[PDB]
Amino acid sequence: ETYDFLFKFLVIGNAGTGKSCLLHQFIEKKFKEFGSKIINVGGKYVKLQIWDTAGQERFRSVTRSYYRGAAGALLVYDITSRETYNALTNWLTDARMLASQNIVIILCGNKKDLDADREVTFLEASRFAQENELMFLETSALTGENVEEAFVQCARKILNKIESGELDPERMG
Ligand SMILES: Nc1nc2c(ncn2[C@@H]2O[C@H](COP(=O)(O)OP(=O)(O)O)[C@@H](O)[C@H]2O)c(=O)[nH]1
Repeated sequence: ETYDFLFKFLVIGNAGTGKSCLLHQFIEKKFKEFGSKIINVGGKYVKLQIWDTAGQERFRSVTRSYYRGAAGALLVYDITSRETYNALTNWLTDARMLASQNIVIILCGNKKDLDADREVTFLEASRFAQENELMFLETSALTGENVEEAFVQCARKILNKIESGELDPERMG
């Protein structure tokens, strides 16, 4: 009720990486495109308005009108598909070009439950994240692991940047 901020989030990344299932897990706490949820972050209630690009990756969603105004984005790859990890630089560039240069991004390496099929290590991706000014978590939309955490860390960093005067909360974000 007493929600104090409203942030537009994107969920972006290659087709097949689990973007739809991540949102269903976050909102409904089940495995299984728009969603909204209010979370409490350090005593502030934040409404998230989540634009999930599932099924619209090959080009429909990759536009100024869709990205515009997003304060945060979950950039999703699949730990079992190296190509989806190689595509991150493309998606990072998209997000910065089409939303803004200061969009807050969290890298999500999804399907961590598929340990036997892993093609991208945690350590390599963590190093990449550190190099590209990115938060990073591995997630499983299947089990729920780190799903809530991904949205919450993204929201917390946005609030931190509002506090630091790096982000204008009435601007894009
Ligand atoms: N085992 C496992 N499978 C997943 C996970 N997330 C998504 N999937 C599967 O990956 C495929 C694509 O997921 P989906 O959410 O439709 O991908 P999208 O195209 O990015 O929306 C489907 O077969 C899902 O069942 C996960 O965390 N673990």
